[PDB]
This record gives sequence, C-alpha cells and structure tokens, in this order.
Amino acid sequence: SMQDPIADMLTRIRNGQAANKAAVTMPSSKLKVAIANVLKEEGFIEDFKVEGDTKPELELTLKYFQGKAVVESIQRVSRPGLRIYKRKDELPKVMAGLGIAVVSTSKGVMTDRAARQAGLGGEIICYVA
Amino acid sequence: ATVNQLVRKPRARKVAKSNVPALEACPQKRGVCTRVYTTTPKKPNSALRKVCRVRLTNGFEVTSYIGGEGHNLQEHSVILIRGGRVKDLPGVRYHTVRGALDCSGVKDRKQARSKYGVKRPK
RNA sequence: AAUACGUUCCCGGGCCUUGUACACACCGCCCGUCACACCAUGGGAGUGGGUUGCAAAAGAAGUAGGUAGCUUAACCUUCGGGAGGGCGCUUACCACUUUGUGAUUCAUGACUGGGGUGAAGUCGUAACAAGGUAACCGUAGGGGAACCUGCGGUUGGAUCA
RNA sequence: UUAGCUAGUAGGUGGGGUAACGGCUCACCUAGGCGACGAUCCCUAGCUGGUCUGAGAGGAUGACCAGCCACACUGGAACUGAGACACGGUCCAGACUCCUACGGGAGGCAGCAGUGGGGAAUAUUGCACAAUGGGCGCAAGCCUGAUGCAGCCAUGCCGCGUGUAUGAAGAAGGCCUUCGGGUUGUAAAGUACUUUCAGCGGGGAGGAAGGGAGUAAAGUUAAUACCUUUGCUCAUUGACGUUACCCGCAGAAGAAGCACCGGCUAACUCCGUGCCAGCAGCCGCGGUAAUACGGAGGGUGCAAGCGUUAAUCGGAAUUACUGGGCGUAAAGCGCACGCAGGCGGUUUGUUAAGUCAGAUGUGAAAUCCCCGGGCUCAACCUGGGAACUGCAUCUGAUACUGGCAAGCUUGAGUCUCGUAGAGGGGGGUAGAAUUCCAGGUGUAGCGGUGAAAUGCGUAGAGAUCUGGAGGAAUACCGGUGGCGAAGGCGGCCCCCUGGACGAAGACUGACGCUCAGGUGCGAAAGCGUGGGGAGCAAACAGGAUUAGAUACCCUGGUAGUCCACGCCGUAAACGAUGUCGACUUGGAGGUUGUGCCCUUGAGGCGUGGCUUCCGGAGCUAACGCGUUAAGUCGACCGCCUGGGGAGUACGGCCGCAAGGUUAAAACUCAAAUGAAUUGACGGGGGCCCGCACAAGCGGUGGAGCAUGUGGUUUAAUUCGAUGCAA
RNA sequence: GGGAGAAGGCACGCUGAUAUGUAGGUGAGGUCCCUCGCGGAUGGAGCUGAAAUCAGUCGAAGAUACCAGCUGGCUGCAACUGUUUAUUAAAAACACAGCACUGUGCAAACACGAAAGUGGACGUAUACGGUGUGACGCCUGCCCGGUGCCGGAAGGUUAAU
Ligand SMILES: [Mg+2]
Ligand SMILES: [Mg+2]
Ligand SMILES: [Mg+2]
Ligand SMILES: [Mg+2]
Ligand SMILES: [Mg+2]
Ligand SMILES: [Mg+2]
Ligand SMILES: [Mg+2]
Ligand SMILES: [Mg+2]
Ligand SMILES: [Mg+2]
Ligand SMILES: [Mg+2]
Ligand SMILES: [Mg+2]
Ligand SMILES: [Mg+2]
Ligand SMILES: [Mg+2]
Ligand SMILES: [Mg+2]
Ligand SMILES: [Mg+2]
Ligand SMILES: [Mg+2]
Ligand SMILES: [Mg+2]
Ligand SMILES: [Mg+2]
Ligand SMILES: [Mg+2]
Ligand SMILES: [Mg+2]
Ligand SMILES: [Mg+2]
Ligand SMILES: [Mg+2]
Ligand SMILES: [Mg+2]
Ligand SMILES: [Mg+2]
Ligand SMILES: [Mg+2]
Ligand SMILES: [Mg+2]
Ligand SMILES: [Mg+2]
Ligand SMILES: [Mg+2]
Ligand SMILES: [Mg+2]
Ligand SMILES: [Mg+2]
Ligand SMILES: [Mg+2]
Ligand SMILES: [Mg+2]
Ligand SMILES: [Mg+2]
Ligand SMILES: [Mg+2]
Ligand SMILES: [Mg+2]
Ligand SMILES: [Mg+2]
Ligand SMILES: [Mg+2]
Ligand SMILES: [Mg+2]
Ligand SMILES: [Mg+2]
Ligand SMILES: [Mg+2]
Ligand SMILES: [Mg+2]
Ligand SMILES: [Mg+2]
Ligand SMILES: [Mg+2]
Ligand SMILES: [Mg+2]
Ligand SMILES: [Mg+2]
Ligand SMILES: [Mg+2]
Ligand SMILES: [Mg+2]
Ligand SMILES: [Mg+2]
Ligand SMILES: [Mg+2]
Ligand SMILES: [Mg+2]
Ligand SMILES: [Mg+2]
Ligand SMILES: [Mg+2]
Ligand SMILES: [Mg+2]
Ligand SMILES: [Mg+2]
Ligand SMILES: [Mg+2]
Ligand SMILES: [Mg+2]
Ligand SMILES: [Mg+2]
Ligand SMILES: [Mg+2]
Ligand SMILES: [Mg+2]
Ligand SMILES: [Mg+2]
Ligand SMILES: [Mg+2]
Ligand SMILES: [Mg+2]
Ligand SMILES: [Mg+2]
Ligand SMILES: [Mg+2]
Ligand SMILES: [Mg+2]
Ligand SMILES: [Mg+2]
Ligand SMILES: [Mg+2]
Ligand SMILES: [Mg+2]
Ligand SMILES: [Mg+2]
Ligand SMILES: [Mg+2]
Ligand SMILES: [Mg+2]
Ligand SMILES: [Mg+2]
Ligand SMILES: [Mg+2]
Ligand SMILES: [Mg+2]
Ligand SMILES: [Mg+2]
Ligand SMILES: [Mg+2]
Ligand SMILES: [Mg+2]
Ligand SMILES: [Mg+2]
Ligand SMILES: [Mg+2]
Ligand SMILES: [Mg+2]
Ligand SMILES: [Mg+2]
Ligand SMILES: [Mg+2]
Ligand SMILES: [Mg+2]
Ligand SMILES: [Mg+2]
Ligand SMILES: [Mg+2]
Ligand SMILES: [Mg+2]
Ligand SMILES: [Mg+2]
Ligand SMILES: [Mg+2]
Ligand SMILES: [Mg+2]
Ligand SMILES: [Mg+2]
Repeated sequence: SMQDPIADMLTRIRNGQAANKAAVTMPSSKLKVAIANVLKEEGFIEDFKVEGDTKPELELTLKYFQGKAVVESIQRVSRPGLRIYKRKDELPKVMAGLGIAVVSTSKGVMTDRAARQAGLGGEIICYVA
Repeated sequence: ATVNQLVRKPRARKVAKSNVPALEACPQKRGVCTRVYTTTPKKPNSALRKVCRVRLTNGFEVTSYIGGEGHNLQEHSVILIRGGRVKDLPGVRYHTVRGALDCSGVKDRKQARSKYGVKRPK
C-alpha cells in the first residue's frame, strides 16, 4: 500500500515538476515537514505550507527558470527495502558539490554539507540533484 | 533480483570449462602416436590435413593436428602436444610441438623458425 | 480478305497495397524416417575395482581392575615374619585381520533408445505467400516419414471493391 | 538429483578421572537435543597475514616470507619428561628392502645433498661456524646440512654493454622499377676520438663486536687473597675472497636476436605456386596477377630476450550490491487463499537495540601506500607515519528504523437500503429442429461434389400430413454488453448462495500489503465405475482426385461428446503485460448507479465504479503502451544468462495409466533471434495493358526436297553460338 | 498389505546379591460404615511368583536329550486358498472372483417328466439360465467372401388340402 511516504513525496515532486504543475499537494507528516523545510532552505521550492488542523495537507510551490524545471533529478537513497546508513567520511557528494543530499543526523534533518560541517553521519534520505 | 531474493537464493556465478581438457592444465603433455592419418576438413575448405591420433601420458586418447609443411611422423614415436584448436578440422584441439623430442622441424624454412623448430642458417 | 462481343480464365509486363523463416532474391530454402561411416550419451543379462554404513566375530603390545601361585635390597620387626613391590594368571578397552550385507562412484558389457556430423545417396514436400487444407498450443488416435484427423483455444493469419 | 538425524545420544543426580571445567568416564533417572537461518550425507580443500588482477566493490589463489594446525613408511598404544601420546625415542601388528650359522635380526630422507622412478618441468653426494640465533657449559670451548656463503639455471625484476663523431663517390652488391630511376643508405668503406663490461696486472675497505693474557680502581671480605664490574698495553679470531671498490694496460676488438606486416593491430611490393601445399586468435584466405600459404627485399614492435601453450583477473554492465532484464528478443507461476519471512499510515511519551560521534583496548611483524636514508642508479635493504575499511568496551546524541505504552482516522473492515448481473450449486419445464418408429398419399428417383461415384431406391425412397419416442443445445434478444480471482458462464421458473458497486450516516481503530514451502479451484482431450446414446464424430470401411494419397472432398460409422461419483493438473491457460498502492495533459463512446437543478418534452450541471477506441509529454531497439502505462516511483514474490542437445535423459515426489513436476551433462555451431527498411515473390487484393486469351484467316508437326544443328562415323569431318535472347 | 522368520549376528546352565521369593496376582485378620448381608472401603499377614542386571563357578559343548525353517539369485507356467485320474499321472489340467456376448417380461428361458407337476422361485432384468475367457495394470487391430445366427416377405421354386 503506502509503504513509503517519503518516496510518495519525492515522486509527487518529480511528477509535478516534469508535468509543469505549480502547487503540488500531499498529506503531511513530521519527516515531510523536515524535508520540505530543507528544500525551501536550499532553494528547490519557492515555499511550502502545511494547512489542516487534525490531518493536514502539505503544499509545495515549485520553482521554475526559463520554463524548465529546477530540480533536475531527485531520487531515494535509503529505501525501506534496503536502508543506507553512512559514516562521516563515507558521506556522498552528489553532482560534485552542486546538488544536495538530505541526511537525518542526531541533530535533526539537514543538508549533507551541514552534516560535514557538523562532523557526523546519519541516514541519506534523498539526492536532490 | 531484489536484495531479499538475493539473500534467499544467491547470485550464481559464471563458471565454464577449459576447451583443452586432456592436458590436465599442463602446457605440454607427451603422447605416443598410435595412428597418423589424413582427413579432409569441413566445408568451405578442401585439403588433406594430417591428424596424428595419440594416446597421452595420462591415459587420454586424443587426435592432434600436425603443423608445418610436411612432416616425418610415424606411429611408435613420442611427441608433445600443446593445445590450440584448429578451426576447420571437426573435433581436433591440439597441435604437435614441431621441433620437440622426435618430430624435427620443417625442411629449409627461413622465417618463423621458432614456431616450427629450425636452427639458424649461416 | 476474315474477326475483334469482351476480360471470366491463358502467359508476359506496369503502379499502389499487404504477407514473408527468400536476398546468384520461388529456378529461394527448408523438414523427417531410410542406407553407410564416425563420435558422444542413456537403458542394458551382468561383471570387475575404489570408498563407506550397519550387525558381528576378533583380541598382538599397552594401560586400568582383581588375584590362588612364585619371588623380593631400602619401612616395622620379638628375626618368626608383616606391609609394600616385581613376575605370572585373568577380566575391561582397542588395532590388524574375518564374515555377512547394503549405499555410492568409476571402469567394462552383446544388443538397443534417441542425438550430432558427413561426399551431387534413396522416398517424399510438412513449414515460410491464404505455402496451395491458415498456422500453432494442449491432448488422443492413426500412419513409411515429414505429419493427418478429432475436441477445445490463440492471432503471433490473407482478400474486404 | 542428500530431509530427516541422534542410544552416551540432550540434560539431571551420585561416584570416578583430569594440571583444569565438561558425558571426559560409568550407575540410575528424565526423553530429550539437532533441522529449511540447511541438520545428516557426498565431493573437493590445510587456514590466515597476504599475492595476482580490478578505478572501486569484488574474482581467483595461498609459491617464497611470517603466524597457527596436522603428519613423520601404514594402523595403533603408552612410558620418561615441566612439555610428546615424541621426525632422526620405546612397544605391537602389517607391506616393502636387506643380513642369517634358518634359530632369528635390522631399517624408515615429507632433514641437507644425491640416486632410481613418475613427469612437459625444477640444481652440488660444495665451504664454514667468521656473523646472528640455538643446546650444554661458571667459562674456555664443542656440536650446529639452522644460518652465512659459494656452484648451477636468461625463472622473474632491475641495471649496463655491443662503440661515438665525421662521412655522398648518395660507392659497389641485393631488391624493385612507368627502365628516368628509387631503395638498402650516413647505413657500410674511409679518417678522427673513447675503453663501460668480459680479459691482463697492481692496491684494497667493510662485514669483528667480542675472546685470551697481564696491570690500575672499586665492591665485597678478618684479608692488599679468590671472584665480579670499570678501564688500561699486547699478539690477536673471515668460509666468503683472486672480495666491494679504486688504479694502470692494449685494441673497435669479444658481444643481436625473435615475432609480425588482409581487418582487429604498428608494418607492402615482387617471385614460387594453383581448393594443391598450407596458414588460422575470430572474420575467413588458397580454384593462374595470393599485400592472408612458402621465399626474397623493405618495415614495424619488443630487445638479451622474443614468442607458442597452459592458468587467473580485466574488457565481461556476459550473474548486475555499487551495476542488468521480463509485451514481441531467454525470462511474470494458469489463477486465488495463506503459515513462516520481508516491508509497514499518522500524533505523543519513554527506552536506546540498529544508526552516528568521541575515547579506550585491539587489528603480530613483513607486505601495500606517504614522506624520508643507504647499496654510484634502479631492483633491493631500511627509519618514521597513516592504513590495517574489523571486533569489543566505556561514554554520549535522539532525526530515521525497532521495542514498549497511550492516542487519531484517511488505510483495511463491519452494519443500514437498494441497483445491475449468461457468477455458482440443485430440481422442474417450454418450443423449434434433427433422427428413429408407426400409419396415409404418391411415383422413379434421392443424396453428392469441381465433375463423379460408393451409398439409398420399384421390398414404393426423397417430398409429404397425423400420432408417438428419444437425446442434446438453447434462434431472435446479442451489443469489443455483463458477471467471476482464473478456467469459464447464454431459453424460462423456483430453492440455496457467494461477490461487486452506489448513497448518507454510524462504528472498530493499523486489524495492512506481498508471500518460499503448503493448500484449493483449474477449459478441452484422456482414464476408472455405472447410466444414457438424437445429432456430431477421431479409429475404421467403401468411393473418388492422385504418379502414389494411409490427407483434404463424398457415403457410412465406433470411442467420445452427455448425467452422477471420482482421478489427471495440461493449453498460444494470452492483454504473450505478477499482485498491491501513490502521482502525471485530453478526447470519443458503452455500461451500471447516484447527487443536484425547473426530470418546465425523449434535458442540463457533477461525482463514483467498470469497460473498448484514438492520442499527448514521457518511455521504447522499433513496433507501439499511453491515467486500466510498457510514464515517474515504492513493497514483496517468480524467473532468464547464446542457439541446439532439451523442458529430454537419470534420480526423486505425484499419477491406475497416458504422463506430469523438479531437471543437467558429454558433444556441436559462430551464430539462433526481435523490430523495422529496400527489393523480389504469391495458386494475396485493386487498377491497367500487350496478338496474351477470346473472334477469325493461314501455317508447322504427317510426305518429298533445300538448309542449319544435336549424335554417330572418320585421316579430318576446322572453330564459335545452345533456354525465350542458339 | 507385502518381501520378511529376508539374509545375518548376539545372550541362554547352576549358585549368590538386588530381594533370606522382586514386580505382579490372591487377600486372612483387624478397623470404620453398613440401604445388615454371599454387602462396600483403607488393610495387607500368609500363599504363590515371573522376568532382568551384577558377581562367582563348572563343562570340550548351557535351546545340552526328545520336539525343533536349509537359505539365497535368475526364469518358465498358473494370479492366489482350493479340486481331480479311490488303486502308476495332483499338474502348466478343473474351478475361481472379475470381464463380455447372448437368451428370458414371469404361466419366463431352460431342464426332468408322454402327462399332471416340480426345479427355476416361494426369486422378477442390479434377477436367472447358457456360453467363452480366467485376478490386477496396459490393451483387444483388419475381414461378413465360407458355415452359423438375427431382421425382410417384394419376387422364383414349394406339402397336406
Ligand atoms: Mg504507369
Ligand atoms: Mg505485390
Ligand atoms: Mg515489406
Ligand atoms: Mg535471409
Ligand atoms: Mg518450390
Ligand atoms: Mg553405457
Ligand atoms: Mg591382551
Ligand atoms: Mg506445403
Ligand atoms: Mg495439395
Ligand atoms: Mg498448409
Ligand atoms: Mg498442413
Ligand atoms: Mg499461416
Ligand atoms: Mg486419418
Ligand atoms: Mg558428574
Ligand atoms: Mg566431581
Ligand atoms: Mg571490472
Ligand atoms: Mg604428532
Ligand atoms: Mg607411528
Ligand atoms: Mg608425566
Ligand atoms: Mg627428575
Ligand atoms: Mg625426536
Ligand atoms: Mg629421517
Ligand atoms: Mg632432498
Ligand atoms: Mg629421472
Ligand atoms: Mg623421464
Ligand atoms: Mg648431477
Ligand atoms: Mg656460531
Ligand atoms: Mg657433528
Ligand atoms: Mg642472470
Ligand atoms: Mg645498384
Ligand atoms: Mg674490471
Ligand atoms: Mg676486517
Ligand atoms: Mg667496525
Ligand atoms: Mg612473423
Ligand atoms: Mg595498419
Ligand atoms: Mg605465419
Ligand atoms: Mg579461379
Ligand atoms: Mg603469384
Ligand atoms: Mg596473419
Ligand atoms: Mg563482472
Ligand atoms: Mg575470458
Ligand atoms: Mg541484458
Ligand atoms: Mg518467439
Ligand atoms: Mg519470449
Ligand atoms: Mg498472468
Ligand atoms: Mg494474495
Ligand atoms: Mg513506521
Ligand atoms: Mg544503542
Ligand atoms: Mg603488520
Ligand atoms: Mg636512494
Ligand atoms: Mg524510537
Ligand atoms: Mg468519523
Ligand atoms: Mg475510537
Ligand atoms: Mg507455491
Ligand atoms: Mg471431459
Ligand atoms: Mg469415461
Ligand atoms: Mg483408450
Ligand atoms: Mg461406458
Ligand atoms: Mg447412435
Ligand atoms: Mg506450461
Ligand atoms: Mg483463454
Ligand atoms: Mg486472449
Ligand atoms: Mg505465460
Ligand atoms: Mg526504465
Ligand atoms: Mg494509444
Ligand atoms: Mg510500472
Ligand atoms: Mg519494454
Ligand atoms: Mg518431463
Ligand atoms: Mg523479423
Ligand atoms: Mg487465338
Ligand atoms: Mg514436315
Ligand atoms: Mg519427321
Ligand atoms: Mg560445328
Ligand atoms: Mg575459341
Ligand atoms: Mg563460349
Ligand atoms: Mg524355458
Ligand atoms: Mg494354481
Ligand atoms: Mg494348493
Ligand atoms: Mg474331492
Ligand atoms: Mg492316482
Ligand atoms: Mg482324493
Ligand atoms: Mg500320486
Ligand atoms: Mg413352477
Ligand atoms: Mg482357460
Ligand atoms: Mg490363459
Ligand atoms: Mg478379436
Ligand atoms: Mg456370414
Ligand atoms: Mg453377406
Ligand atoms: Mg465386421
Ligand atoms: Mg431367417
């Protein structure tokens, strides 16, 4: 069924960008709030917004540049069938520095560049290229 | 080919057999020629290639092609076979080491002499 | 001179379309028994080796347990011997060896089931076009062999004026 | 293609034993333990640090070096000893070899050399304890086939040499040539300069620190004896050794080969061959101009080596974790249920197992790598460092995952009310038609194909009207319509019954998804038992067509089809598309609800479910699929690794049986394949023509002759053309 | 289900101990109830009594005598247990369960009896007679010319009358 809510979120972002949507929507959660917060920080979405009292809908407003999409590629890393926990020297560096990789560390959720500047690994949720 | 399928049943490796099984991984084995006889190859060629049917040292019975231009081999004479499939004789996988131990080299050959066992001309 | 009504067929062409397992391009390639030769493979009355299981017999030396017998320098000793020892006998364990009977594996075996390769061999012509009976799948029957027919299924079949 | 194993076996209590715990060993009791996370069984194997390869993850492998284990002719057993169940010890048995006075005895190179044998293949029956270490010894010293060295071997790695410069008469000679010439070629000759290495002679380090005498000082000591420590002069101790290295001599002298030249692959021309000889790593060469075979000339590549073979890895993304694929190329179980297993919505709190981070212990040294030192350089030797991707312990952090505890309601499900349905099971019944029977009419044909015939008919058929009997299937509805998970399901009625879907509410509150093994359903054909048996119809018979026709076509016709019970478990079981779930432009219809709006007439505005066609971005090898995906993704399962051999043998399980299921190898080929393109072809279609056919006139083929040919004949019957197009 | 008692092997006497006769069987007393008697519960005396383990010992030999499987392999024939040539043949012959064909609609067919009658059967097509074959598995192929048998009564020949 809904065996991966994070891949539901990422697949919704990828589909909406490749099909030229503007305001995509998904059911909310705490990890989805944290990942969308990372994306709004680094600049792969315009702004996110979680609306709803008991069960909310998280809304993502996608960015564009000269018509083309902003997120070139986006994928899972640590899928639930096979999880990928990485130490600090064996951290990734996606797109030779250009893209970002979202890592959940002990200090919340943060981009892998901040994870290297804080000196700890974690779990790699996605490779926003 | 998911990872659960992989740990339940492993990814089976690609093993394969050696095309010269009678040599027993020895680079040259010594055979005694039982027969020496000619055979015409399989089409689209036409010649009379010379295959000497030898009994090897380890009890194996294999034919083996004779190289060079002409030869001197009879039966009752030990030779060395060295592997290497002749393409156009069906079912012959070995050459005889021309120069080795009873089968002397070609007459009056001046080039490629190491491959056929002929001393230097002066 | 005769005759031409017309395109239903006869062959040779031209154009579009469709189908193709054919490209010296249908005078194309192609399938299977049969006959001869050769190789490997299975069954094969069996036969011979290797290894091993079981149930048993077995009991050299060695240890450990016991003890009538013989014997003994170290301790006690009234000198009598006593303890203790050694040899010997014996029981326990166990190797070689022996029988019986399987299990596996290799070699070999008249003859045979099929398979593969071969020089212009014999009998066909089943498939590819609507391959001239559309093929094919399953199953059953038949038959020199491709295969044929029954029952059910598929389009991976062709024509649509 | 090994699913059961285990009787001291798993445990207990008591005794014994061991350096020590322990079924280590016994007595007794309990009846256990091991097993799909692979027990047991079979085959192979010394393991590791490493080495080779690889960018890396890995793959192969265990030579030297180092650690550990095992064994010492084969099979045992114990003693002595700290330590062995003992390489050069004891005892027993065995095979082999040898001595014997025939009674008996001896021996164990997998120590170093060496021999015989095997093998494609691997060295001297060498010198020394000078060094390091060992054994004994207070020491001196002795023993040391460890070790240090020498001999051999291009076995590898590395270094050096075979001269250097000048030199055009571009010499000769070879080879080729468009007979100008080119090429070998500054290459050789020539003249000048050097002596590395091998040879000759001389000098010669360093590996040597120690040890032995004597003396001085101190320590013990009643003692200035003895002994020990510290220095102090002496002769001293090398197998290597004719050493490393340095110096002098004379001379270009003593020192270059192997493979390849068609593409891949750097390198081309002539001559000799003529499907012969032969080459080959693959594709292919050779049949009279061979850059592919053999020779020459030239060149290219490596160089004291070059190749051929064997073996590993790479390339091979060709077993894919990093890193593949499933509509048609090999590949989605026939379909569903479902245990284990895998994964699991969302909020809070705790725990901190996984995760991460610091420290500690550790990862033997050697090797690999980074800086460095030395052998003149390199190989090699060596100092320091990280690495040693691990393991464990302590200490933290709490985002994710897990546990645990409480909650939510969207996921999943339950109730209320309908709708639609060839969904299933059982029993009735209806008509049309076919066949059979019985009776009437009435007369000579019926039936059949391409054309006929076998067959049915003068015993009165076929046609025809009435009455029966029987079995099967359900015209029109009927439509890519519905229902079911798949197979499948088709007149009507009843009985039993599953499922779906829609509406407003309510409720439980993660109860979910997938599923190895396991089970259930599973068309047709087939089998068993017993019924029925009208049509149809394998087998079979007869008739034709045919060259033959064991086929199509015709006349008959038994299994079977059918009913109840079972068994088989297979299909192109097809959408050649596993299930579940999410997101992504549209149109056309169909079907079945349902909300609203005035159903203001057979409307209109939406939301569901299901279903067929066209198509967008996307994808795809292309075809095409395209909100029901073959798009973008996630969870779990199945399956493929070239074509045959072969879904076959053997073996297992199932089956009464046919056979099903699991399922290789030996061999053999360099392809087999999928999609699309251009042709060609069709006894495919459409359109069109032509002396093609039709409509006509005349002729050949019959006869005689002219002339050409094929054959025969000959001394020669010259040679060439031989489908149309001789 | 079988094969199978497959084959093949071990223990076996007496005495002592566990236990001065064990486990088990039987149950006298005695005690309590007692619906009171040939009643029922603990109660176990006495009586009997295997079988096993350990130790000892004897013999050449422990089931010591009598009684008491010869076993295995390949194959023919017949499925088997059965029955027969009393008195030369016990089988491969006969039967057999099973299979099929055929007759028979009950006043059955069929037999024994001139006939009554009776068996069939006091049964009714899942029954009965007759015939061939002889479990079970795989199967049963072609011929209707001959001789039978069944269906026809249109025609030729055809008796008594
Ligand atoms: Mg035209
Ligand atoms: Mg055409
Ligand atoms: Mg085409
Ligand atoms: Mg072709
Ligand atoms: Mg043809
Ligand atoms: Mg055989
Ligand atoms: Mg003994
Ligand atoms: Mg054909
Ligand atoms: Mg035909
Ligand atoms: Mg056909
Ligand atoms: Mg056909
Ligand atoms: Mg076809
Ligand atoms: Mg037929
Ligand atoms: Mg104990
Ligand atoms: Mg104890
Ligand atoms: Mg690689
Ligand atoms: Mg040992
Ligand atoms: Mg020994
Ligand atoms: Mg001792
Ligand atoms: Mg002592
Ligand atoms: Mg020793
Ligand atoms: Mg020795
Ligand atoms: Mg030696
Ligand atoms: Mg030798
Ligand atoms: Mg030799
Ligand atoms: Mg020698
Ligand atoms: Mg020494
Ligand atoms: Mg000595
Ligand atoms: Mg050397
Ligand atoms: Mg010249
Ligand atoms: Mg010198
Ligand atoms: Mg010195
Ligand atoms: Mg020194
Ligand atoms: Mg060459
Ligand atoms: Mg080239
Ligand atoms: Mg060559
Ligand atoms: Mg030619
Ligand atoms: Mg030539
Ligand atoms: Mg070549
Ligand atoms: Mg690989
Ligand atoms: Mg390879
Ligand atoms: Mg692939
Ligand atoms: Mg195909
Ligand atoms: Mg396929
Ligand atoms: Mg399917
Ligand atoms: Mg399911
Ligand atoms: Mg979760
Ligand atoms: Mg923790
Ligand atoms: Mg180390
Ligand atoms: Mg240096
Ligand atoms: Mg937690
Ligand atoms: Mg609610
Ligand atoms: Mg609630
Ligand atoms: Mg299954
Ligand atoms: Mg059926
Ligand atoms: Mg049947
Ligand atoms: Mg049958
Ligand atoms: Mg029947
Ligand atoms: Mg009938
Ligand atoms: Mg199948
Ligand atoms: Mg179907
Ligand atoms: Mg279909
Ligand atoms: Mg399929
Ligand atoms: Mg893809
Ligand atoms: Mg489409
Ligand atoms: Mg998909
Ligand atoms: Mg695809
Ligand atoms: Mg099979
Ligand atoms: Mg194709
Ligand atoms: Mg005409
Ligand atoms: Mg004429
Ligand atoms: Mg004539
Ligand atoms: Mg002529
Ligand atoms: Mg001529
Ligand atoms: Mg000519
Ligand atoms: Mg006989
Ligand atoms: Mg009998
Ligand atoms: Mg009998
Ligand atoms: Mg009798
Ligand atoms: Mg008799
Ligand atoms: Mg009798
Ligand atoms: Mg008798
Ligand atoms: Mg009667
Ligand atoms: Mg009989
Ligand atoms: Mg018989
Ligand atoms: Mg018969
Ligand atoms: Mg007859
Ligand atoms: Mg007749
Ligand atoms: Mg008949
Ligand atoms: Mg009659």
